[PDB]
Order: sequence, then structure tokens, then C-alpha cells
Amino acid sequence: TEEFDAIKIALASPDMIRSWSFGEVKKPETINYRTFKPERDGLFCARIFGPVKDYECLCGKYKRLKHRGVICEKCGVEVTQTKVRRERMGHIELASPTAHIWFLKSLPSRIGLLLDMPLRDIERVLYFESYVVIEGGMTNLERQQILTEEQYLDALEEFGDEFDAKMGAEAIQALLKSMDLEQECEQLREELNETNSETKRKKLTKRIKLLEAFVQSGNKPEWMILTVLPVLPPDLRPLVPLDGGRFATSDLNDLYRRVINRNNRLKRLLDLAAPDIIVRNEKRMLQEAVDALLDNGRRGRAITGSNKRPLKSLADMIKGKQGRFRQNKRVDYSGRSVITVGPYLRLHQCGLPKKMALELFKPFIYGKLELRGLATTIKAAKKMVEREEAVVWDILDEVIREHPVLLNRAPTLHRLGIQAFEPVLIEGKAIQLHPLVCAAYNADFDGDQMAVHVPLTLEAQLEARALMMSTNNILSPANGEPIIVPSQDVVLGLYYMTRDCVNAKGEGMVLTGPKEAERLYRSGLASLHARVKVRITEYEKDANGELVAKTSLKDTTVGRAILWMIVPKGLPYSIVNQALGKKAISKMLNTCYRILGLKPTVIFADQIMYTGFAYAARSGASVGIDDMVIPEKKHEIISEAEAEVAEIQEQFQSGLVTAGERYNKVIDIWAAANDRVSKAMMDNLQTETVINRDGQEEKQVSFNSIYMMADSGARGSAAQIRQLAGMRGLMAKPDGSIIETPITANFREGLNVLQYFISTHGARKGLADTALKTANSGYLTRRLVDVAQDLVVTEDDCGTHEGIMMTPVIEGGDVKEPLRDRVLGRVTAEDVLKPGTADILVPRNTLLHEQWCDLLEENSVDAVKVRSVVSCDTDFGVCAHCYGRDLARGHIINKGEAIGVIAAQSIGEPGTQLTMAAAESSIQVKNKGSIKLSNVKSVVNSSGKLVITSRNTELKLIDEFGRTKESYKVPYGAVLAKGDGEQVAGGETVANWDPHTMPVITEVSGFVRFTDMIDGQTITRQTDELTGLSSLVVLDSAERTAGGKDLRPALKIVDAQGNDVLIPGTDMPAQYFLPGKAIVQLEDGVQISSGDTLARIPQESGGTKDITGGLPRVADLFEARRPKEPAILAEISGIVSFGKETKGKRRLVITPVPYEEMIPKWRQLNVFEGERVERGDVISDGPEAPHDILRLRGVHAVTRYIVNEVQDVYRLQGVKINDKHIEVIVRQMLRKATIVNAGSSDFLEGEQVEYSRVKIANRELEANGKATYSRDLLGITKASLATESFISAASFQETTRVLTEAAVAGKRDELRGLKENVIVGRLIPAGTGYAYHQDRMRRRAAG
Amino acid sequence: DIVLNPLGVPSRMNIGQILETHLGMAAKGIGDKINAMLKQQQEVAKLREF
Amino acid sequence: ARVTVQDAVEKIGNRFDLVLVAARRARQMQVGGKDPLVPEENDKTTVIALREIEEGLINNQILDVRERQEQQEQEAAEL
Amino acid sequence: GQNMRVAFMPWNGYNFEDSILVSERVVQEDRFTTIHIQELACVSRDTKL
DNA sequence: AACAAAATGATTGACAAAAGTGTTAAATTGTGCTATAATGGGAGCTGTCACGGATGCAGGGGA
DNA sequence: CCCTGCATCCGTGATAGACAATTTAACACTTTTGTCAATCATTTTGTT
Ligand SMILES: [Mg+2]
Ligand SMILES: [Zn+2]
Ligand SMILES: [Zn+2]
Repeated sequence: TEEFDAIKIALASPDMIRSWSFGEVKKPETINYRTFKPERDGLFCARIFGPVKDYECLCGKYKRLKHRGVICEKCGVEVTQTKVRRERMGHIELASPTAHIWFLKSLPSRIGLLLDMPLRDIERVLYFESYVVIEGGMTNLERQQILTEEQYLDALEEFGDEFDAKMGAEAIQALLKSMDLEQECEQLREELNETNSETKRKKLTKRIKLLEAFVQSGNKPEWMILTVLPVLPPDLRPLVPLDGGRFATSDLNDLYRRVINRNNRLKRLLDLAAPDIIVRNEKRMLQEAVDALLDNGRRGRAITGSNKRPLKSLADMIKGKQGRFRQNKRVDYSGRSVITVGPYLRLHQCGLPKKMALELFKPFIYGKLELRGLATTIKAAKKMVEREEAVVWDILDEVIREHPVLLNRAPTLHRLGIQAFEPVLIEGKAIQLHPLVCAAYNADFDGDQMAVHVPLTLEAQLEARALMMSTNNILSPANGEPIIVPSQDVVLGLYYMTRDCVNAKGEGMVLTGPKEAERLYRSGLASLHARVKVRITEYEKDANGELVAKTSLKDTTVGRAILWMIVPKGLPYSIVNQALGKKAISKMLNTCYRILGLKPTVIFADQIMYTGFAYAARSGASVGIDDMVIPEKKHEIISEAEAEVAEIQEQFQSGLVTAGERYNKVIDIWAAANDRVSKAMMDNLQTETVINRDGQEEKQVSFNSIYMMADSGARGSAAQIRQLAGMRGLMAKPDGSIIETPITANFREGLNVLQYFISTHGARKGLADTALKTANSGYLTRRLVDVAQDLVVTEDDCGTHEGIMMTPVIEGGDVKEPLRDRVLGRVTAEDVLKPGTADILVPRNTLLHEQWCDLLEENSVDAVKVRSVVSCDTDFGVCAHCYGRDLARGHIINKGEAIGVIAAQSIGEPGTQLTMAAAESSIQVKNKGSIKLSNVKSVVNSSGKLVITSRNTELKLIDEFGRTKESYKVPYGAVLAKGDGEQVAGGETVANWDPHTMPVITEVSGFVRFTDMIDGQTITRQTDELTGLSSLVVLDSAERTAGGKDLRPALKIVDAQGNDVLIPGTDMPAQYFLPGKAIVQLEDGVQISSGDTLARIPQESGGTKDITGGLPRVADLFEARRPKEPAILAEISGIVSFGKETKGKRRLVITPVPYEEMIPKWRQLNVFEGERVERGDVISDGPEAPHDILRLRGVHAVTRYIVNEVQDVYRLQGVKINDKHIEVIVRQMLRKATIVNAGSSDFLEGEQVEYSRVKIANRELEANGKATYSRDLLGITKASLATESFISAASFQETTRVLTEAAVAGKRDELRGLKENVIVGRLIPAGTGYAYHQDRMRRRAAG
Repeated sequence: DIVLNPLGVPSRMNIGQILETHLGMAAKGIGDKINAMLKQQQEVAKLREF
Repeated sequence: ARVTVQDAVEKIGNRFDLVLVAARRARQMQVGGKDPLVPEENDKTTVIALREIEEGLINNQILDVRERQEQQEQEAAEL
Repeated sequence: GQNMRVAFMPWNGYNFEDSILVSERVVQEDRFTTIHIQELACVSRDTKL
């Protein structure tokens, strides 16, 4: 079939459903029961769906090859292939109409809102329970009044004509058939303008948008009421005979027999003329059988006969099995087996058993045995391979010369889960596999199997060698860090090879190069790690790619020299001179990539594996039961905290201390003893050996074989050594609460029964999560890769000058991420210079690779403006420069690469392992620098302090180079120390605040005015004399009682004459609202000073177990859910002012410098009456949702909020993921825009942003402007529904609702995507197939 | 007759095997101490002593 | 034999038409079109295609001029 | 099962992950060789031909 | 130095020989009957949870 | 006399005994292949 495109879908008219079918199916019977030939006119006909046996009629009069087109006259079978029995269709002719259960019961009833009829009334008519009028004329009845059985009968006696009432499914065909979509279209174009109701004129534009679909589409309205139901072909609902006599029917021949039977009877009752109590019960019974066929389940669930499970209708066949019915494909040429190790292989080859390779490559082998003349014909070659003759074992080896195969493990998380390999024939039945690659598949060798495929064609074994080969992927795509780090056993081999004892065999002697250092150790004189002086010539590339020798006398061991003979030329000797753990090997490969490229690094990543495995076998690194040394002071450390806690339980015995301060005091006394065991153990493993020189004794690092496996990073660390020797922590019972007594014995001494039943719990919550975190993170990456599906680099450069700023994250006194590692591999929108003006060092937009960073590391820039993929100007994709640099490779991102799907897997492949002193008194920083604060309005007071006003006081501790070091926040109750430009001491507070209290400090003093804090109305009358305390709580907005609710609490500071003293730098006098939880000590009668604390607002923060997060936060963050307590914002920067209050909730005003917006009563506001607010600034408190951020602050504002939270769930777990990947999902998450003005769109619709920018760049480009929009933001589950296609939505989302809505409008899916383009089975438009799509769009609309 | 790996005990905390591997060696130490005594056919007075 | 096409991308800097360029030249040596330019060393037809591209003997431009002459070169047979 | 003299040490990478090495004295003596007993059934139905 | 003759392909119809289009008898298939008194109603179920979008009441707030 | 506010609800995830018209399968055979022999040419061992 020709190069089609644009699958088109729309309703089907009864004159078309009669055009697919080849005949009318008019009986219920299927086959004959005696001779199993199918009957005539039944369901399985032969005159209708073609013949049964290939090329022969049914009776048996036409078998010869002469009669090949004729239709038999006995039984009118057409003598053709039995394949045509698979693509013909019948049709049943309904004796009465019946509603289409999709277009009647889908939640927005398409029959409903096309008539403006409540769905509970249509259902009262389709059951023949209530008449409905048609064409009332001049009487007291509208067109759609619902006359009950009496009211019509009480109406029918008066009028006989000019009036027509119907009932049942044949009525809705009357309402629709006469309704006209043009009269009520324009007539509703006026009715929408008169209506003034935010609900009325919002749904009103919903109906008028449906009527506007049933006209241009070309679908009449009355086609949603069936009149000829078409039947499937009889080979997609087979009746195959099982072995032994039983048949295995599909579950549709049970449903079709139930419609043709009931429809066949209803044909009879109209000829026998039964009363209207029965035939009216027939149509009601038929219509339930047609709707049990389309989508069975939205009714009484007509369960199967002869069995007790529900039948499976048609719409329960497309409906998700978690995915599509077509391709979202089991596959030939495959296999699977148990993987094993095989550490003699190169990096780019895997074993493959003789018994398998002789079975996958069979059709290739048949080629040789008939090409070399060894077999005469193909049948004689099938018997030479079955015997396993000794010739085929030498022909099969030439078929596997360079034929890469594809190994792939089962739960393929990321793109490195599939890699090709060049096979090598071994003997056995286990697919060997190079040990370096087993950390990409995440494959332990304890029974994990691995399929293998075979690329057949000639373009498919180059894509398995250029793109997919195993020596191309040494950099993981999620981040530039390597993925072929020598993992577990080799890393202990090298650590043992490059340590140093203190006095070993042959110390102090001087060698003469790597070659003498090796053989000196082989012969047996010098020890593998003994301090020695060698001479080593290192190279160094300093000119335009040339090497220069430099011979010297390095001071090293014998072990490091032997390892120097492996390192290629360009590297320096300070790379193998350390102790060489696991963090140092991983970089020793990285520097060999950035310098010497990929030809040597793939052959240097193997010489490590051959050297690590070798020198670990001579190590004899075994583990015993005396390796794990128990500390000797473990008893005293345990008995003291044993008795010390026995004497706090007494303090609760004699009622001194409450229990809550009994519990937490016992927890923190064990944590002291739990930490004095680790510190008493690790200091006994680390400095274990004390060996001697020729003279005295001197200690070193140990050689304890259970410490070496912890310090190399080979396997496990001190969080587990602490349980084999130290004390085994304290456990939590099922609530989440800690038990009072910790399990006080390790895994070297036993654990008695009660200590084991306690530990047995945590191994259950451990397994019941890893069993669940896979099922849960397997649905978070299935949605990300279905919204970000259709995105592809589709242009070489965009041109836009709008980027973002990449400031390093600042974690109070610590930096979470350096500025360099955030901006590596990116373009630069505006060329930054030195901080001195006109010092343009980095040019106009250029890649920031490994040098231009460090060049900006030498200089002192504090931020750069880079181009982000959330701001590119391209249509349908992103340009190359906007995206950036990253790849498995190092180049810029090649045009055509599919960045959509490699971005949704980098965010979903983690999570599987990321499942989930608290004092806060003094602001103590490690630094000393000038303090530059912004967004602050503070004043020095008479206390000798810059008075605090709000929580906009961040403390930017500027370093010596024009940067930022630390960020803080200064709330009320915070006394300041220094000024501006004057530093703060080492670990000193420039500002101190009350942790246990959020007080209000006195700006101005004076007498006190009882402003809505009167006794009884705000707090009951309590007396407290000159001491200056009380028990009076000034409750806040959501902590106030019921009685005196006409008050807002604040005590008016007054001046020396009696006036309300004002706030310096504003308009309002001092009315300092004392916040909640305030036991106000300040009662009138006593004079205070300016600069006193007005009320306590306690804040303990003891325990710190009051935070959200985990995996659901990453899913709850992308979906953009409104978090139940949002923070208000300022829609326009103007003047603050209030209005009428106590409408059940407060109110407010905003005006330019009117805008009126309310406010509920629960929130302590963060604004004053006289205030000039900034647009979109916090007016209340609450975790603001992403919708409010985009509507106010901008597109870069919602991006920098999402990218900073989702990056805050990973980095606290140690997972590296580049934040380029969370921006090609915040781009694909807000591509829908709603219009403001008009000129081409109807002023309130919702259209894709690409549309509004291809008219506006077109209409406004022409000689007349003739619109304005507003970006929107929707979750990943609702944004993958509103795509332009209807296959990329019906594939993964709810399917019943995406075919219904698409069929009504008559969509046309143009196949410009990936998941809509793999279904049909052709070249996906991104990758090797993107090239040929360059030629297909360049062919239509031209020659 | 087998060569297991010692990088399985530090992470997976099963110290059972490293203890059963010793007591499994003392038991088979008596095995070769009796199999020699019984092979010189010393006496039924020496066996009952050991 | 070939283990890495890192060298054969230095000519064609794309990595996505190095497949297309060499999957088409690799067919001319299989279906009876031509013979290899470089000397073969008992290798298949894909590896010999990826070994010419490294030597500059082949690219997306040469294969057009190299074969567009055939019509003119057949034009003598085209009369 | 059987009980056989075991040693804890990394041997040349042939026991990289949790995998195991095995001497050939454990295959000669035939101490891990198990026996399996399948079954095959051939029914001869009564067709209509 | 050319055919003595002796078949031998090539060559005719003829006994045979098997096997495919219309009569009888057996079976299968089905059609219409059958007159105590019978009159609502048989009929299964459960230990999910969370998010989202309507359809409805509700009664607070504005002419 | 008119809009905003909870709240219930539903969906999509994860009790036997004559009629007749009917169909196969059977026995029956004509054309189509298989012999199955005698003339029409192509020669037929080495004497005429
Ligand atoms: Mg495993
Ligand atoms: Zn027929
Ligand atoms: Zn761009």
C-alpha cells in the first residue's frame, strides 16, 4: 500500500456500515455438529466471509486449478484463498434502533449535551418509562417535555393531531434527526453574550463548542443511534477445535448469539402482533444486548453462561492491559540462559553456546551449505544440520565472523540495558559476559537470565555496531560520570597492590624502572608493597598533540611501579601514586577519556581488569572470625549507660520529670553510648598493626581483611562494620517509633530470641517496600516517557537571546553544588566578562567544556546566563544549541537525536533505590566576609541593633572575590550584630534570634492602647502586676476562639503626647500585631523601653520528624497538585487596603499606583495596611502551588522551582542527575496556552502554543495584526491526553474516552511522532530514520 | 573443592557461614584423626579413649 | 576487523549517517555491484564498508558522483 | 545435600560476583549428579476420517 | 567401394480400464400436537485507595 | 430575588409419544489413460 499518512477517524453512518459488509447474518448458529463445515447464513458462513479450505468451494464441485474465480452455484462460495476469511465483515439489520452505549454513557453524554437534556432523563426514556414529546406546535408543551404515562394520557384525550409523543430508543433518533446545528449555533452565539454568570457562560461555551464540531466535521447527529450493527470477521473470533473433541471459542460468539437471537424474536412479535407490554419489553431487552457487546460492564455485567466470570466485549479488548493491543510484539530469533562470568573476554565480546548459536543462525547457515556446494538442495541441508555433522561446526564459525548480537536483561530501566556484543562460541549452556559490563545491566551472577536477539538485515548490524556497540557506551547518559568503573573484586586487587607496609623485604633499595620493579618482585626478593625509589619517564602532551619525556627519580613503592606499566602515555605519575581506592580508579579512567580519547581508554579499561583480578588472587584476601575485632571497652561503655539510664527512670518514678522528657532523655543517652562504640571500634581497626623499623616501633594503617573491603569501597562500609564488631543500633517498632532499649549485641556474639524478634521486623518493612517501590516507580517512568515522547532535536540553532541564570545552590553555611558542575556543557546567552568591566573572557555563546569552566574557575564570576531548553523558539522540537552538550559521547548533541525518551528514563531509573544537631540557636558560619543583604527594610534601634522587621532578611556572606558564600534568613526576634562591609568572627553571629520563641521586639515604646486585645474579647481577664508576666495568649488567625471575633490583636504603641507613634519609613503608626502562641507579658500600667520583646512565640524543633518527601513527592511534584494550603500572591504591585470584613472570611483591595480580591480568615497575613507590594510577592504563608507561580512570576519562575525541588529529593540521597533532564519535561508540561485577545481564535479557547505563534508570527507579520495568550500548566497525566494526535493518547491513557471524543470531531492524526509511528510499523522519525524523513516532507507539495 | 568469594560477608551480614566453616573443620579434623587410628588397627582401647 | 567506529566518524562527523553511508556502500559489495577498494582480510561486508570510510575512499558525496557516471558511462551503451 | 571442602578467597576473577568455582574432583566422584524421570504419552484418538 | 539384409525407431487402431454425473433407500432433521387445580417474583453480595469532575443542595451575599 | 460552598457519587488509575421433506451414499455408468500390438522409414553387420 502506498505511502499513506493521516489516519482519519469519524462516525459511521448506516449507509456505510452496510457498505463494508458482504451480506446479512440472519441466524444464530455457527457450525454443523456432524460434519464441522460451517452452516449457511449463520455466524461462521462461507457465502459471507469466504471459503474455508484454500481454493475450493464448500460442497466440493470446484477444486481444480481451472476454476479459480468463479462463485459456486450450489453454495455460493467464491473459490479464493482462505486468508480472505479474515478481512471480510458481515452486518446484522436491527429490527429497531438502539443507542450507542459509548455516546450515551460516557461521562459528558454526547447525546446529552447535544440536546441540552439531563442524562437522568434520557435514561428515563430509553427504558420506555416516560413519554417525550416531538413537535408540540400550538399547545402547552415544549419540544422536549417529559410527559409521564399519565400526563400524556391525560394530554392525549384533548389533542389527537398537531402533536406527537414517542418513547424509547426510537425517540432520541427523532429528537436528533430534526435538530439543526446551524439555527441553534448562531442563535447561541447571541445567547452566550447576554448570560452573566461565571458558571453559566463557562459551560455555555462548552455546548456551543460541541455543536461547532458536528458541522465542519461532516457528521450528522443521528448517527449515534445504531441501525445496522456490523459483525467481526470469523477468524478474529475463532472457533478452533482443541485436541480431543472440545472447541475453544472466543467470548464474542457468546455475545453475538445473544443479539441475533433477541433481534430475531423481535422480528416475530411485530408479525404476531403481541401487546405493547411485551414488545415494549423486547426493545428494552434487545438494547441491553447491543450495549453488552460494545462495552460490557456499564450495566448489570452480563456474566458468561456455563461459567462464572464476566464476558469480554469489544471495548474490553483495546482497553488497557497496561498498554496497547498492537505494539505498545513477541519476537523471533531469540533465546535466554543463565549468565556467568568469563573474565578472559575483551570488552566487546560475549560468549554464546554452540547449542544456541546453531539455532539462531539457522537460515544463515543454510546459505553456506548451499553456496559452498556441500548440500545440493535446501532439504538436504536441513538434514546435515540435524546430524550436527563435523562440517557445520566450521561453517557456523564463519557465519559469526562479525555478526553482533544483542544482549538485554529483563527490567530494562535505562538505555544502557541493551548493548550489542560480538559473540565467541564456547561450550556449555551459560551466556558468558564481561565483568565490567555487569554493572550496567545491574546483573549479579546468581541465576539472572538474559535474552539474546539477532539483527538480521544489513542496516541492522551496523546500528548494532556504530550506535549500540558496547565500546561506545563508557559515559552514562544521565550524567558525564563513567559507567565502566571496575566494580568489586578488581578494586580490592588494586588497593592491595598499591599500599605500603613500613618494613618489608627490600626496603630503601633503588630500582631502574617499571621493568626491573616487576621481575624483582616475581623472583621473590622484594615484597609487593615495600617502599622503594624507582626512575620513571612520564609523558606529557603540551604542544598541539605531541608528547615529551621527563625522566626523574620518583619515590614510590614496588606495587605502584608495576601498575605504572599499564597506564598509557599521556597521563602523569601523580595518578597512580595515591593509595588508589575506588573513588580514585573511577576518575583514573575519566582523565584518560578527556585526554587520550576512546581508542586507548577502552584498551586501558581492560588492562585494569586483567591486573586487578591477577593480583587479588595472590593476595589471598580471606575473611575469618578473628578479623572482626571487638573493642575491649565495650563493656564499660555499655554498663555506664546501663546504670545511667536506670537512674533517670527513677526520676520518673518519684514523679519529678514528665514521661515525654523521660522518653527523649533515654533515647539521647543511648545515642551517646551507641556512638562511643563506633568511635571505640574504628580506632581499633584503623591503626591495627604496629610494626617496627630496625629501631623502635611505629604504627600505620591496618591490614585487617574486613577493613580493607570497607576502605577500598569494594563492598560495604562503616555503617555495616559497626554491626559486626560494634553495637547493633536501636530498632523501630511498626509505628515508626524507636524502642527504648537497643539491641546491644553484634553479629559475632549471638542475639537471644527477644533481640531477634525485634530485629525481624525491619527486614519485613525492608522487603515490603522494595517489592512495592518497583511497582510504583514503574508507573512514574511510564508517564514521563509518554508526555516527553514526541520531542526531538530538529534544528541546528534557534537564535533566541533569552536564557536563564545558573546560580550555585547555597545550603545555609554549605554549598550543595558548585557553580562549575551545574553549567558544564552548555551555551552562554550573554558573554560574561571578568567582574571588571569590558573583560569579555568567554565569548558569545560557546560550549562550556572542561577548559572554559576552569578559565571561569580562575576568574571570579558568580553566575552565568545559559540557554535552556524551556525557552527555545523552535516549533515541534528544540534546536541543538538550546539543549546543550551532554551525551554518552562528548560532542554537541547531533541533529536528529531523540532527547525526549533519554530524558524520561534518566529520571525514572533512580527512585528504585531512593525510596525515602537540631538545635538551631546561633548563626555560626565558617567564613568571614562582608555582608550584602537584599530585599530588606530594617532600622537600628536604641538597643544598639539593626531592628528586624520581617522574614525577608537573608544574610549573604560575601567572600573575597565578589561572590556569595552563605545564605540565611532573619525572622522577628532576631538581634543583629554587625553592619555593612564589616565581617563576622570565625563562627560568629552577625544576627542572633530566639529559637524557642518568635518574639516581637519593641521599635517604639510608650504607654499601651488596648486595640482589639481587650480582656474577654481577645483573652479573658487575667491580673498580673509589676513583675511583667501573664497567662494571656494573643491567638492568631487560625488559633482564635469563638466569642470576641470582631477584634484583630495589637497593642498600639503611643508617643509622648498620646498619639499612635508611626513606623519609620512607612505610613502606619506602630500597631505591632503580636503573633500566635504569645503569652503576652506586656500589660499596661508599667512603662517599657524601645527595644523590648513583646511576646513569646515558641518554636522547639526537637526531633525534626516533620518533613514530607520521598518518591511520591517526585510524582506529586510533576503532576502539579494544589497542596491544600496555598500561599496568596499579589496580582498587581500597588497599594494595600481593606474593605468590608466578617463576611464569614476577610476581604482585601489592590489598586494601581481597582483590583478586588478576598482572603479567608485562617492566615496570619504578612503585610501591613500601608504597603507598596511587589507583584507576585508573598502576601500570606503557604507552600505555593506551581500554578500560581507561572501565572505571576514567569516561565523561568516555575522552571526554577520544579528543578530545585526535584533536585532536592535526589541529592540528599546521593544520586547524580543533570538538571537538563528536568527541563525537557517542564517544557513538555506547559505547551498549552489559552487566548486573551482574538483575530483568529475565539477569545476563550485552549490552543497549543505552536499554533498561536505560527499565526501571530504570520498574521502580525502581514499588514494587519488582527492575539494575546496566557501560558498554562498541567500535569503529566492530563498533558498527555490533550495532544494533537489521537493514537499517542489512546495508547496509554484512558482509551474509552479518547476514541469517543476523537470520533465525534473527526480528527486526523498526521503521524508526526514516535509512539504513533512505531504502531503502524515504520521508521521512527528520530535517529537513523530521521534522515529519510528529511526526504519525505521534501517530496509532497512538490516534485 | 570450592572457592567462594569473601566479598559477600561484609555487605550481606550472614556470619553464619564463616562460623559453620570452622566448626565444619573441627568436626572433619576428628575425621582424619580417627581414620588414621582405625587404619593402623591400634586397639579398641585407644578408640574408646579418644 | 573493527571494534570502534570512532575513527570512521572523524570523516563523517554525524554518527547517524555513518550508518546510512556505510549501509549503502556495504550493499554494493554484497549484491553484485562492485568490489572493495581497500584490501580485504577475511572480513564481512559491513566491516569493509566501515574500513573504507576511515581512509576517505567513501562518503555521501563520492558515492553519488561515483555512480552518477554509470548512467553516462552506460550512455555509450544507452546509444 | 553434600558437604565439601570450601575456601574463601578471590581466585583470578572466576568468582567475580556471588558466583562459585568448582574443582573437577567434585564431578568425577559424582556427588552432585541427580536423577530425573520424565514421562511421555502418545494417545491414538478416533478421528472421523 | 556399394548394399547384401535384420532390426528399429516411428507408426495405426483396439481391448480395458478406471472413474465421474443422476435414481432408490436409508437415515437424519423438524414440525404441530398433548386439556385437573398450577397466576411475583430467583437473584448473587462484602478487607481496597486516591484523585478528579460533576450534579445537587444551601443560604451568603447583592437589588 | 442572585452566586459561592460543601457533599454525595462515579470513574480510571493501581420433563413423552407422528408428521414430513430432506439429506447423504449406495449402486449404476462414459471419457480418458494403459496397454498392446502391426505398418513407415532408417537404416542395419560386415557378405553381396
Ligand atoms: Mg540477580
Ligand atoms: Zn458448492
Ligand atoms: Zn533554540
